[PDB]
Amino acid sequence: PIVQNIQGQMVHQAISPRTLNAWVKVVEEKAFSPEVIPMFSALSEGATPQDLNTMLNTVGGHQAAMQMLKETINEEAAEWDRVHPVHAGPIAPGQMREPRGSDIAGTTSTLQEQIGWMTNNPPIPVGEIYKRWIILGLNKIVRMYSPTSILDIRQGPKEPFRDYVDRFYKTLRAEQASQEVKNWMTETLLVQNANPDCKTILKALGPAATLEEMMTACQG
Amino acid sequence: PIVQNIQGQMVHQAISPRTLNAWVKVVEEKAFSPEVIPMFSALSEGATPQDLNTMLNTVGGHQAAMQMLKETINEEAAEWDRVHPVHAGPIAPGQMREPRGSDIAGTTSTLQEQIGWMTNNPPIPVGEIYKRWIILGLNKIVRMYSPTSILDIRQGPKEPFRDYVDRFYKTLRAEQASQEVKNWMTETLLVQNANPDCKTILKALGPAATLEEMMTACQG
Amino acid sequence: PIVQNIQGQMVHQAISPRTLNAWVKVVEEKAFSPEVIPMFSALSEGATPQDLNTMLNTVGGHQAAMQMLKETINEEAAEWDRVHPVHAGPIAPGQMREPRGSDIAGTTSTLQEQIGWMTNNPPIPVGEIYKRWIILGLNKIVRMYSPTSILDIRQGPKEPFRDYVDRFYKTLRAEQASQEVKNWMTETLLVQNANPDCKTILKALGPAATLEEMMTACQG
Amino acid sequence: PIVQNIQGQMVHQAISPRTLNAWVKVVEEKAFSPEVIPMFSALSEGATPQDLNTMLNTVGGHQAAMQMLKETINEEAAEWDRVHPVHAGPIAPGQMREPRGSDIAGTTSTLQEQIGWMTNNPPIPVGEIYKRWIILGLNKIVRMYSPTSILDIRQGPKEPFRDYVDRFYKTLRAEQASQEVKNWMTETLLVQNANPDCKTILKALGPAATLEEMMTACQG
Amino acid sequence: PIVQNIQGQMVHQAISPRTLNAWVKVVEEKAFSPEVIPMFSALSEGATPQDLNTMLNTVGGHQAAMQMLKETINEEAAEWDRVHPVHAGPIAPGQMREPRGSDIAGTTSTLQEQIGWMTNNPPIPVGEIYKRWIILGLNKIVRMYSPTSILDIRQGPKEPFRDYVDRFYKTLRAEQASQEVKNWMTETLLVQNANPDCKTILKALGPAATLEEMMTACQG
Amino acid sequence: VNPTVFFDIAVDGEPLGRVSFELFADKVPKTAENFRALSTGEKGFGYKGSCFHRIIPGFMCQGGDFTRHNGTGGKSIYGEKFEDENFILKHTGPGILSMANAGPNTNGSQFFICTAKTEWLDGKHVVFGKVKEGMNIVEAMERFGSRNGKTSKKITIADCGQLE
Repeated sequence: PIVQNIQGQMVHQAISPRTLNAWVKVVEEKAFSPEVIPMFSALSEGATPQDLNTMLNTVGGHQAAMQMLKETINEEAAEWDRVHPVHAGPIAPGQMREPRGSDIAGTTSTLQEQIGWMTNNPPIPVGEIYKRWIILGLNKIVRMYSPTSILDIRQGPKEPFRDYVDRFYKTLRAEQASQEVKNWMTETLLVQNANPDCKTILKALGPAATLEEMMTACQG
Repeated sequence: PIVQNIQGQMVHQAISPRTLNAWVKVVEEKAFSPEVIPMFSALSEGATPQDLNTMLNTVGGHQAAMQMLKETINEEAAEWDRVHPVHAGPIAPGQMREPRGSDIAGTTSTLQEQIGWMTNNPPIPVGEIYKRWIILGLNKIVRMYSPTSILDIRQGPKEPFRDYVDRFYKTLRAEQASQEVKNWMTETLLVQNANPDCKTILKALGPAATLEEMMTACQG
Repeated sequence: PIVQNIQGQMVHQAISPRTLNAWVKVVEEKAFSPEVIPMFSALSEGATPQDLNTMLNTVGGHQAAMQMLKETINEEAAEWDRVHPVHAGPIAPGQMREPRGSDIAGTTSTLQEQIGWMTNNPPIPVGEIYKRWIILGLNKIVRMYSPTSILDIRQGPKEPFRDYVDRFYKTLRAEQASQEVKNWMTETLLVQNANPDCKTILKALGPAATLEEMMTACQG
Repeated sequence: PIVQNIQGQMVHQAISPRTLNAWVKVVEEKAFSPEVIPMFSALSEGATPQDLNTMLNTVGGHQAAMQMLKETINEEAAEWDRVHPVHAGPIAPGQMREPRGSDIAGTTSTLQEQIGWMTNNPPIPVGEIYKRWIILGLNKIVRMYSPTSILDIRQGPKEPFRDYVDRFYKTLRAEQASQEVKNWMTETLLVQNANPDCKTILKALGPAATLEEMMTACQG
Repeated sequence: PIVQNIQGQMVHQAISPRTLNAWVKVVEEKAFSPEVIPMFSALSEGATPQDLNTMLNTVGGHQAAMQMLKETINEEAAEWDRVHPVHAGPIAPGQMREPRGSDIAGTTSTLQEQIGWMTNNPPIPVGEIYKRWIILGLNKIVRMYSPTSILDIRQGPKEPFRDYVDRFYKTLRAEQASQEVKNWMTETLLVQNANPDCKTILKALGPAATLEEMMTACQG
Repeated sequence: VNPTVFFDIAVDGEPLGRVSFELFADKVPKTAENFRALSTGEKGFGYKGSCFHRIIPGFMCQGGDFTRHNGTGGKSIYGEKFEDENFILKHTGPGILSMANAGPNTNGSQFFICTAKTEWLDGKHVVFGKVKEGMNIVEAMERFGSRNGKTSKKITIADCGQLE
């Protein structure tokens, strides 16, 4: 990943083994849960496409998820090539040729060319584009790992309200259908599926009730 | 987070992966203890709102608590907008940006805008404001995670005074109240709920005795 | 209601009796159904607030719904007064003063003032604002007159798919919680509550299936 | 009525047969409901006292109500003539004389005097006073016609809440008390007279009881 | 709908309530039958898209059919957008912009824009295009509402030829197919499905016998 | 405080002059950032080497379609299109830089430089900048356009960037 110097300029730097070790360990230990996308975006800030291909190829196991991510990256690269055709002929001396989708992916280009793209004037953010594509792929992967659907949630007679709302919001963050649909769901489905006693305790507070009073009602 | 760089010019330095790993580990190992607030405040010194958003997204589990935190951040932003609306006045000779409830919460504010608001003279304390909001949310969360009320703390028949006062002060620190309420409670509730064998000993010492005197009295 | 003339200008016109008769007949004969709002919006195009108060007071029976509409209009009027505060100081020679939240309803203003407000330069659409408020009130009324919720829909073993989807879309148009949430519901709840035989016939076409093939599958 | 020609004088126009046909139809089919007063005020807009006398005389049957209405008109005319002195003697040209109560009733004048009084500068509206008197009379009639009082409404054990509130608000519309007393009764006796089950439901609802909230609580 | 106004200048005339009542009645008794498409085209001659939206919203019940119509309108709009691209940029002061795919359906196009598109020279046939779309939708719906297929039409043993041919031609008109296919369908199905005695009676006339001769054969 | 960007204009490759713009980021900030960032090319795509595809003498010069090069394309740094930020500033005269659009809330990257007062556009196109240096270069450009907009020679943004 590129790093700025004392005078402000930046140059390529070898990827730290600690970053790779932490990434592989968090992938192994935390599997594929909603909290891998923020950590992935934090680990590889400013990483070249070669570094991202490293961080993806290094993930042993869960090869189906990695194949899904590869297919998503392939579709995004095809759409990028369709929306931005590259020109042919001689290239200007002060400009380097613009990358194609397969080259934005970093599959058929050298590291020096990535560094030249990233430190050009004006700079070309190939790393950020490929990171956005990988984040979309990881969103689709965490959508696939979702164990249950949002509608099938029903609290058991003994399962506490805390565990119920924990499971609900876990699969809700794993759903990621939309934002306003999520807002409507947390109003309706959250109170629609409570245990009868605590259910009517929550209905006593009306729809204006917030989550804090919703929990301290059934609390104790 | 931004940091003083040689010489005297603050530049943006992205959050280090080791800090994120330390935060994930402390949230995994210690759950939601009263001490996490200081660990969080010390791990994110002078952090841009994007760094705090990253540190709140990298959490694994406890999605209900994160939802209360987000809702309290929204409430603080709403109140902040209400307490800081643009009243008509003559325009200032010098213009400096301004942080909205959504500009403080790092939702719709780009990293460059936050760097500007922080490094500009005079500085806009967006980082400290967002940290105060997150600290209020974490106080709410740790006061919710209290297993039992402070009023229910009672010593066992053979439970030593050591573990009794330890658990009592832990629950009291997790509990929320003004300092004078705590000053009254440590004098009215501590000695009363003790075991009678050592309760007589504490009564023999006196009402206004300090903690160390009672502790060395019932020692052994 | 105002009407344009040959020269192009508009002036007040007495409300036609067979409009009041048609409105009273459609209100009583069809009671409250989602298709009363389009009829109301079509009957009173360009009607003054006095004409709308006429069309509302003339509705005999269902006085609870009319009181709900009055309360909704009441709250809406208060919000308008709060959002915009009258300016102080000298007024321009070519301009004169505006109406209040309660006068938008036409409760405390004569007809000539309504006509002057509607044909001013520039014109002030008090009629359209009060019509929007009445349409919102009628939406809430038809929401209350919904005989079930959206989740309780489950097709019977003998109830045909046509009647099931008719009831579903009826109570869905009567729900009006949102538009994208409606789009998610018509994908999930429509396919989730079918009779097992036709259920798996619909599952044979996958989620890409449209409604036409969805029905002609279970057809015949 | 008096139709205002588009860019012209307000030409007088005899009442169309459609208006009288609709009036006799509603007074025959619907007897004397509270809403007839709004429909009467709607059909007769800007009408001369001759038009209102024609609309009242065409009523067939219910002659006791017509005699009460004529007695109310006579009382109002006597009050008007008592609290307003009538000038006499030679009258300056271009200025009509003082309208008498028996004259403002239209029983001792022709159409020319009414048209002159409704075209003078400043205008002296005889129609808006004679219609006010007719509305007072019709209010007395509809109060007399009410079969049951407002204080004696009790919900049946099986009769749902919707029918009860319908009957209650109908009788309230038929009530003669002032508006503040009306608000008091519609605030108190509504929940004070319901069936015990939903009575306790609305008591659990507490203060600030609003009609839609009440009807959503008493569901099922 | 706009109409030629004396003299030679088309001005906007709002849809009359009697037309809407006629439409509601024909969609109350006739419901969905082959005759509704012709009735609809005659009731909405030269109607602005807002008038057609008003006429499609006033239909009470049959929500599945209205949803099919809306979805087919959306599909036709997408196809129009794919065939007629709209270039972005500032509009000319004299001429209006080319309407997009959703400007035809009256969703985001104000009434003034539609009036402009219709009265301009050369006129933009937005009304006729939206009418063609609605007519395609209505054809879909009336071909769906068919109870049985045309291949299932068979005459009863004593069911007269009159009812048989009436029902057969009604189902054939409700059915959707090219007229060229119908020419073979009639000569292959009409005589075959008849009663055996009438079958031989029609076969005695010949294969290419006209409808009137075939009828007068088994008359009585 | 308010950014300044320039365009070195070219007519079929012959250099013609530099136009520089003050972007009113203190009133239309999101609109001004999108033109600034597309001029620097810092987000990977932009104006450098795009042309003015529609020049109407006495009205305005329009350009900025870097994807389709004919007014049917272009994209913003926030996605393909974004909202009309506000309408504080009006079309008061030559040199005003305003956003082209395909109706409301459809801003992308196309802009137009007015060469006259065009008050009829007020309330319909967001104004976000004005020519600082170079208005006679904008005026000379008019000669290569026509009543309907078609230009006679290719007029390109040879280079562009930020100055201050």
